Amino acid sequence: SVTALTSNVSNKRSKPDIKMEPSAGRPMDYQVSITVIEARQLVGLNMDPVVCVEVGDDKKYTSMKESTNCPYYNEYFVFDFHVSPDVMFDKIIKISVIHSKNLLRSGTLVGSFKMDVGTVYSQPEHQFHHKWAILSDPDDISAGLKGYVKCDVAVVGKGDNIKTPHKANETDEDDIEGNLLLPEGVPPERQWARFYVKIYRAEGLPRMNTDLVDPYVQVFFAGQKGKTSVQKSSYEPLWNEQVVFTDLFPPLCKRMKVQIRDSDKVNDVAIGTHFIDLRKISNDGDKGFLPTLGPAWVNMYGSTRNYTLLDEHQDLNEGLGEGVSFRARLMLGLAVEILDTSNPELTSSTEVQVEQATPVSESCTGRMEEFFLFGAFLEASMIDRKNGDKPITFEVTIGNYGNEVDGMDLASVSSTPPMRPQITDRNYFHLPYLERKPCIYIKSWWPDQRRRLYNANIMDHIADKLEEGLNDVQEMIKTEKSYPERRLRGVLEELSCGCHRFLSLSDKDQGRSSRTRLDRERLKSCMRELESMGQQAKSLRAQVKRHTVRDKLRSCQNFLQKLRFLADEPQHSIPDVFIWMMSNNKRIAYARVPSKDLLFSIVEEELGKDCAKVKTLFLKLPGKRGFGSAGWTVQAKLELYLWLGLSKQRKDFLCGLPCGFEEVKAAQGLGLHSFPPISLVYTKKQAFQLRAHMYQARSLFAADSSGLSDPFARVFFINQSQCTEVLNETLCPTWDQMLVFDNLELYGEAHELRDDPPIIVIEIYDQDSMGKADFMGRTFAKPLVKMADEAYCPPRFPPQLEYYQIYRGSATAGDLLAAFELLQIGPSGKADLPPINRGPIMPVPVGIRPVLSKYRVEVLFWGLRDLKRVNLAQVDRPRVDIECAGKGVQSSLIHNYKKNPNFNTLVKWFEVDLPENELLHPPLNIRVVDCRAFGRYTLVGSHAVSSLRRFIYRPPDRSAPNWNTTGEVVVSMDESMLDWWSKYFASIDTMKEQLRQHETAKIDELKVYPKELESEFDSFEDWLHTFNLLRGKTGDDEDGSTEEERIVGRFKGSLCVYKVPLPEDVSREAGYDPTYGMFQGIPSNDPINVLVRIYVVRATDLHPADINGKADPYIAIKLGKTDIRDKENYISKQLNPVFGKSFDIEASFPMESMLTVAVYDWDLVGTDDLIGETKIDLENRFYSKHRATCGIAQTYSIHGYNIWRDPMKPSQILTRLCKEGKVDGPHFGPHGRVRVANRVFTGPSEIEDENGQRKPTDEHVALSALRHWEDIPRVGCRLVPEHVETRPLLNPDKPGIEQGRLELWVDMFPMDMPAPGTPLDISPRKPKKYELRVIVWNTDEVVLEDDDFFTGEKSSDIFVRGWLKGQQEDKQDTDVHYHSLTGEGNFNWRYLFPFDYLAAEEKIVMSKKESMFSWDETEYKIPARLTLQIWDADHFSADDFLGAIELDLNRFPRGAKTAKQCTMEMATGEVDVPLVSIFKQKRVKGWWPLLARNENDEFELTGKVEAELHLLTAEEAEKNPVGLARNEPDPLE
Ligand SMILES: CCCCCC(=O)OC[C@H](COP(=O)(O)OC[C@H](N)C(=O)O)OC(=O)CCCCC
Ligand SMILES: CCCCCC(=O)OC[C@H](COP(=O)(O)OC[C@H](N)C(=O)O)OC(=O)CCCCC
Ligand SMILES: [Ca+2]
Ligand SMILES: [Ca+2]
Ligand SMILES: [Ca+2]
Ligand SMILES: [Ca+2]
Ligand SMILES: [Ca+2]
Ligand SMILES: [Ca+2]
Ligand SMILES: [Ca+2]
Ligand SMILES: [Ca+2]
Ligand SMILES: [Ca+2]
Repeated sequence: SVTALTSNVSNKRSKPDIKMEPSAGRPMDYQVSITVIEARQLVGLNMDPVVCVEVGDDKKYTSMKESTNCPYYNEYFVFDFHVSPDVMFDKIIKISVIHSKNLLRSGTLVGSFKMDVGTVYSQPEHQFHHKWAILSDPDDISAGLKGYVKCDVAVVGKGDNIKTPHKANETDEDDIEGNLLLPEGVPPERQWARFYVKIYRAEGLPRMNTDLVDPYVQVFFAGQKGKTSVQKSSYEPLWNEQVVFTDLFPPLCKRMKVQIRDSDKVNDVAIGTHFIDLRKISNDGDKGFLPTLGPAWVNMYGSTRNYTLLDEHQDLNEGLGEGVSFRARLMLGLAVEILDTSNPELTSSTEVQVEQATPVSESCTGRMEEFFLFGAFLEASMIDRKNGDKPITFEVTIGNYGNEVDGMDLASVSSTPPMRPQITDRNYFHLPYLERKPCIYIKSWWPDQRRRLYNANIMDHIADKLEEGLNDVQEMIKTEKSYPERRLRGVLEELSCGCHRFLSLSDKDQGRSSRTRLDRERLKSCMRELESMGQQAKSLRAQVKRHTVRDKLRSCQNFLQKLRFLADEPQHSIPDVFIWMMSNNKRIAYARVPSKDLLFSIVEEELGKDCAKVKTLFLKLPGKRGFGSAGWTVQAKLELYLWLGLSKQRKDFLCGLPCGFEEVKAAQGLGLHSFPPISLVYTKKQAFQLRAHMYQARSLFAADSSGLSDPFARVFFINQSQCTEVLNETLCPTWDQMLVFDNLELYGEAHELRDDPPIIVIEIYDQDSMGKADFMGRTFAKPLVKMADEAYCPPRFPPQLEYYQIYRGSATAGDLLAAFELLQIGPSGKADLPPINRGPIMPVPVGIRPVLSKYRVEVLFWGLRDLKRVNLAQVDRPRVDIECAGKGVQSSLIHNYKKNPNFNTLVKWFEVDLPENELLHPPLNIRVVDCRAFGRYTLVGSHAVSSLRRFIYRPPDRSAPNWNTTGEVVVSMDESMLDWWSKYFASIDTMKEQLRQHETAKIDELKVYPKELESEFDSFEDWLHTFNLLRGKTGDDEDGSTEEERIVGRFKGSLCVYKVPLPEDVSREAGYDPTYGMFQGIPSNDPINVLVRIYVVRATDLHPADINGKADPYIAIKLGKTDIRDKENYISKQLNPVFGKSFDIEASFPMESMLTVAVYDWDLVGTDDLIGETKIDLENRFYSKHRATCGIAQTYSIHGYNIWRDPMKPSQILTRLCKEGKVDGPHFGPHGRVRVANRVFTGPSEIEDENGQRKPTDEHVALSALRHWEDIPRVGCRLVPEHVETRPLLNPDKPGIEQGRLELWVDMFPMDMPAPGTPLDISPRKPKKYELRVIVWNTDEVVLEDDDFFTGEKSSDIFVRGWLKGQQEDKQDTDVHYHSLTGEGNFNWRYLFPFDYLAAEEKIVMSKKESMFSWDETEYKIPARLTLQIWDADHFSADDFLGAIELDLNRFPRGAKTAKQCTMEMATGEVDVPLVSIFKQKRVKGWWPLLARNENDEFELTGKVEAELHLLTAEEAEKNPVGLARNEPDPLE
């Protein structure tokens, strides 16, 4: 485990990853789900808290809780967005607590918590679970903690899969400080800090008014904003003004948007936008540093600088996409000063100040040095013909230098001379440069910050080597080359060598005084991080082995993304080089090359990856026009030589070009050797011949309404194009055509031509009837070059066919099995070339085409399910035509699809020559057609089995010890208040424990699956497979209808592919009979009635479908003809419903087998909205060898909560499984044992019924045999247990985002068997009725609120206010103890609080209307908390709140014996007071403190109350009745 390969093994370098659609600016469906659970320790006096949840500009509110500092909400909010990831992660999640909000007055804020979406998305599962948001006053740095809000915050994108923890009972003493809502590394106490965004000056602004500009800089940070003054009429404005924000440190909103804007009274418009990432300019920990930046320049990009009345690329000026032109450069700085909040010498205001910053000079950013940029357009081809045949120039700009139309000694030549295009084909032009390549040269002046670009070049060189190595490892894993773990160890060796090389290279020029603080701190951080990366790579090299390569590759992806993170320099020096295509002086398409990629250095690692090299550029349409249908066509394709560096370093600026050219220079440059040329005239040229072996394609795009295409491939090389033949009605053509590009001319002897060949562009096109063609995708290739002196010999020659990944923009559009070679025509002519062996169409020659071996494909035709309407007519006589590689077989004609969609001949077969390499196997096509009369066959649908590797038969490994089947192996094994919810909650807790164990017994259990049941049992495809038939054109990833709409049916069956010379012992061990073949043990195809019983347990995190933020869910189940819609049993205003339902549907299997369980929002007016649905496909479950009909329980009992559901007893199931599998057994001897095959099981021999007396039985040991059925030697299989699966709910209207989790399970019982009993009572628990009697005896030391108007003595009119469920449903007041001069009150007043209680959830259940106008009663679950308050009664004003205590009825402090022993420490955060539950001790008498918050925001003792809590049931309360207050029965004094 030491040896390694340090060279590329596969041909991944010949398969470029060029894409025309970047991820920048692409909108994507996002969803932020925030579940406000509760709040604690809120700061206020008699507050009615409402939690306001804002994400971005959208805001939602919880319900109002009356008079509590520890409220409980359990309310679910969903915020939906369709924005780009950079916009979405910059949105500010603000969880606030307000009070006194009504229809006209905004609420008074208690505290707020700020964090952005990107901090939530950087979590391990893109979420926080059960974490407490630290509330702080956002308008006061001297204010303390304002409370905590326990909440879940989750962010999901389109296609994200999140393991959400299940909603168990929350009956635990949760820790607030150990579970805060902070990312890891952020301290629990966050100081206040000031963010000085110093803005000095700007340069090179474009035209904005018509013609001047009046710029200012607006800075956005963490939801705050502030702007500088307006510098009127200035292209080079000077502010010297700092925008000072005041915010918590470290900030959880980690990006800052600096944006130059133009002042205008008509419309305020953005000029340019740069985002300062605070991650890249700071580090955390003891070795970290505060966020610092500058004083250094920053380059902003956006739309084109020409003025228009309206700008369709205005979003580029807002930073919402990739900038297509240089807008301005802004000299910028940032400093963070941590404030001392305990010092009253500074103001405590948090408002954004705009002050005068200290001015710094232009020399602080570095001395200006002359930079020389040179370009040479060697090739221009693949120009879009929709631009017209007008003359085409290429204008190169860098900053404003070279922009002679919109921007603002040697004279710079920035544009090529105009050249009229010539036709390549019907879609593309090319410019005929030939021997005369046009050239550009631009003089520019930038500050000398080349050290930053050199360090970024070294880091990106290490990242490029690592990325090429990981792509090599991934590719030769995919193509199954030998020893992938040897290459990855060499990749880690190269990574550690590069990381060690960076430490020796980046220490140069540290003595320069022009370095900023960010330069020094980031150099130290990069040195430390790359040293740790090198040591981690050397440690990970020892862990790379044969079986662990595929996850150390994922670990190396973390090193790759960390290198890409560290390589981005935040202080820009030189703006990016833009290359624009122009015709009729109109900007058409652009490319953007970073200037660090073109920068020249003596050191090889500091050299840019594109400096002194011919770079293949693909110009794209600016802004949104580069995506979608407009960006499909190649706008242009350039082979552009580029060099950038100092003008003192331009001695070797022509060294990377191909040799053999004469420099033709300008008229002022005659006689000067150092003058750059305006053109190159090549005299040397090399003849070449390209062979494009277009053999095959697969999985291609469907561009016709039948779901197929007519593909042909057009191959582009230099300025030439050739086409393959059109193959009709296929998505996997076998073109088998070699395209010979004869007498190609490569101008000049290109350096390293064998290592960097010119790129080949291949475009697939669907031929249509009227001569037009639909774009089907594009792949790229690099030919494997033969020189004239080379021999056409192995191992390099002839080239092997490889799969090239085709892209329809960003989506994958199949693979192209092809090989490309570029053979040089030598001095002897074409006789040195290999010989070339359908008319003029040439086949792929022998040695490149795959060697074929004979196979047999046996097809099981099981049935056809859910065939939709073809055209408008119903399918009635379907037939399945299956074709692979030109051969095939056709199924028996289904003479009537309605009565039985089954095939008379179960298995057919055909023989077909397939390649010896199983990776080169062509896909097999299933094609269902409706056989009408007179030969009028119409296409119903088509499925493409892309890989036959799943269906390839190989003989089983009978040398495994499981098959040995010899030698005996012995395997051994109130209270009546339990229900199904007991075992369900036990299984939920157990599943939580196994999830904790995988990350790092008195109650019998089932198996709770966090996913579907299909996810744990290989989708029940052990013998029967599903093939979704498709029709219609494929939809795009944006504005498409996706694959699920195109499904027009399902074909049921299997495939079995093997080499047709089978050995006779292989065929006999497979049991080949002539009636079926390889498909043995196939069950009966006859129709059978099946009782389907769907138990719906609950749903969690349902998407809101009403205007109040909630929904009214009910269960609608569709199965065959049966369409149950349970609208009468909807649960009102609940997003986490507990259904507890069971539905019985008698379905005719295997026809009515597609089960759809859906959740619908009931609406009083209009149609009921769909929340989500899931498809279960019960046919695969019913016919599986896993026995997914009825789940098998852990232990057997015939009564109670653990009752055996199945009408077949475990002995009958064991007998059936032994009979079907031909296993000798079951052999019951005595009742405590059974022998099945070579294994003997033992267990208990007696069962107990409801009376509890014993009875001998065999069912325990039979169930023990069924639980260990996987260990059976011959036909052993893991049986499906009794389970609750969690199926996600999907909406076609909002695709890709799961918006519900429906927990259920399905039981199936054949009706020819004995019927099952009644369904299980999984209905939710009825709450036990109780009554809490709180006798308020006295009060002591209550504060005196009133003051005497005439004599000044203090007094208080004390009365006690108590409630259990709420102020509007359980409020009871004692009579007023008037005129208390010492705080003593005498009440002897009894409260009565009847309430319904769930013991497991510890929640009071109450049914009440949400409002006065609400249609129905809503079930609410609140914590059982008794609130006792003291008040002062006023005759001519409102009563005054004095103090309160909130006693949680499970965790309240024990009351003191006297009033003197009562202190504040009973109710505050001290742990020294023991806790007492009223549900256990049943009577508590004592004294309790009453607390109120003063204006210093601490708690104070405002009184004490003597109380006697006494909990009974309703049955105990009825047999011992008492009256309210002091009334009979049991009167009080
Ligand atoms: C005039 C008062 C307007 C008040 C605001 C408004 O538009 O209310 C729509 C209401 C409620 O409809 P939903 O709950 O489905 O809307 C919620 C939505 N599905 C969502 O999830 O966003 O519908 C009607 O009034 C009847 C319409 C059809 C009548 C045939
Ligand atoms: C058909 C005759 C009129 C029937 C009017 C009626 O009852 O409308 C229903 C709603 C209240 O009922 P729900 O919110 O439960 O809606 C039910 C369920 N959650 C749903 O989604 O629809 O009425 C208002 O909002 C009126 C507020 C007026 C304030 C002044
Ligand atoms: Ca203006
Ligand atoms: Ca078409
Ligand atoms: Ca077509
Ligand atoms: Ca609705
Ligand atoms: Ca509704
Ligand atoms: Ca509706
Ligand atoms: Ca008063
Ligand atoms: Ca009073
Ligand atoms: Ca008052």
